[PDB]
Amino acid sequence: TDTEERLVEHLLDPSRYNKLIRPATNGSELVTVQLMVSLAQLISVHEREQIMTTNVWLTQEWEDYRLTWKPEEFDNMKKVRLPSKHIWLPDVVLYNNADGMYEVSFYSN
Amino acid sequence: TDTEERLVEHLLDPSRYNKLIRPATNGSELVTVQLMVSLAQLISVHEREQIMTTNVWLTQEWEDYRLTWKPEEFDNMKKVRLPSKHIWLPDVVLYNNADGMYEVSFYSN
Amino acid sequence: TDTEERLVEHLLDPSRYNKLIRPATNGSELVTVQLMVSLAQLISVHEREQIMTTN
Amino acid sequence: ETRAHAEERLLKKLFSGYNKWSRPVANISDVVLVRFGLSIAQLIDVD
Amino acid sequence: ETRAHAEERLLKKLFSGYNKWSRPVANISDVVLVRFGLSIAQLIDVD
Amino acid sequence: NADGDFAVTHLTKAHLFHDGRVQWTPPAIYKSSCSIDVTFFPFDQQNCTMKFGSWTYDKAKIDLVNMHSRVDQLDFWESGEWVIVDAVGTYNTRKYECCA
Ligand SMILES: *[C@@H]1O[C@H](CO)[C@@H](O)[C@H](O)[C@H]1NC(C)=O
Ligand SMILES: CC(=O)OCC[N+](C)(C)C
Repeated sequence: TDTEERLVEHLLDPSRYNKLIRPATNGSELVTVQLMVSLAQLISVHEREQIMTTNVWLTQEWEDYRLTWKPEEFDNMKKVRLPSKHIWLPDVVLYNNADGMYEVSFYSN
Repeated sequence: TDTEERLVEHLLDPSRYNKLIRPATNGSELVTVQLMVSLAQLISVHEREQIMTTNVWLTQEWEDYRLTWKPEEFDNMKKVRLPSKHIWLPDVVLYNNADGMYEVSFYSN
Repeated sequence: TDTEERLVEHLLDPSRYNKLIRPATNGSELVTVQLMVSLAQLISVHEREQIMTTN
Repeated sequence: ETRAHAEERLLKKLFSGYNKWSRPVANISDVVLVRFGLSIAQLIDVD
Repeated sequence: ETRAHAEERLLKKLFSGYNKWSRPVANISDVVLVRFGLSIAQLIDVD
Repeated sequence: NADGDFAVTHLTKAHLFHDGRVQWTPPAIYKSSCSIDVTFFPFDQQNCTMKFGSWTYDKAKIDLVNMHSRVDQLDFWESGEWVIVDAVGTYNTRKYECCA
């Protein structure tokens, strides 16, 4: 849709939006990240090397005041999908991983 | 914050900072790099092929005189995060490595 | 050489050479590609996993 | 006149105002029908 | 006067009209003599 | 997925037609989990499944259509260890607690 692509261009414009900066206002306020793990499958437990392999969906929820818009100006659009590689993310990682793979596997919208 | 965006854009401004130049003043002065390895875990010792695998943090500290600012001109900010790809780095790596992997893993901020 | 770099800049000029486009002429004509395999080394045949490795 | 030049013009026009991040429907209430199928090249391994 | 400003000027001047895809010889008939050598750091394996 | 990639990673070229049709056929190696029943091994029959779906678009935005029920085997390289008895895709819908 023309409205949708106008909105997406507006939101992700690198001129006005810098994805390397934490979306904090008022100076020293903090960003709250809600975390919830959903276990899809316990793939294996390797006793010899002491590794547990899991297929999980890691829910992450937070606020970004720079990614707001007025629905009335954009055809009453309430939500949109944005590529997670082009917005600010809190770098929440599996800290006690084995094999040094900290990040998620897919990087969905 | 907008002040942090302004500061980040001011520090990395290419007209006044390029990462290809060593930050040496006073002619032939040298950059002093402080190294400290912190051990996350000793993953394994493979005696057969004589290889030790470790997870470490390669702490590195140096002074770059080109990345200075006055806090009172930026809402009293004392420190900021810059992507390590965009600043001059000392290319400190492991020489006695096996498998030919020299550099650090992620290139964090 | 100055002439060589002039030529290479002219040939690969993205303003007038798009590498995404087949070098097709005469409308529906097709591009003919000649193929020839030269074998330098038969590195191994792995019967168990049924793979041949070649250079 | 050459097919390549016409294709170059077409590529210049198609991606002039194109956004790869936006669902490609004329109307928001429209749904993108994706025809999905599988074709198996080989069965590498059943572990 | 500082070394950094001179180095910045030099970098600007070296790559103003530099083409990395062209063999760097003043004359076409010239040959590029490459001095080649090896330094072994370790013999990892002999399989 | 189990010990592999979740999405396609090769990213071949798509075939775009003038009326707006887009055909995209990339290759993929998948490592999927399937429960294995060896009651009658080595005369056993295994039934391993593969579930595909859009991750972030619900039915109102993206819907799937079976191109054809049976998996295509016109270019299949015979294994010599296993023979495919039947390979069929089934369309399903359902709700997750994640999303409304
Ligand atoms: C294989 O499993 C699927 C899903 O559980 C089921 O629909 C199908 O009938 C099974 N086939 C056989 C031969 O058991
Ligand atoms: C919105 C979103 O990311 O959903 C992911 C989980 N799924 C595929 C079960 C809906």
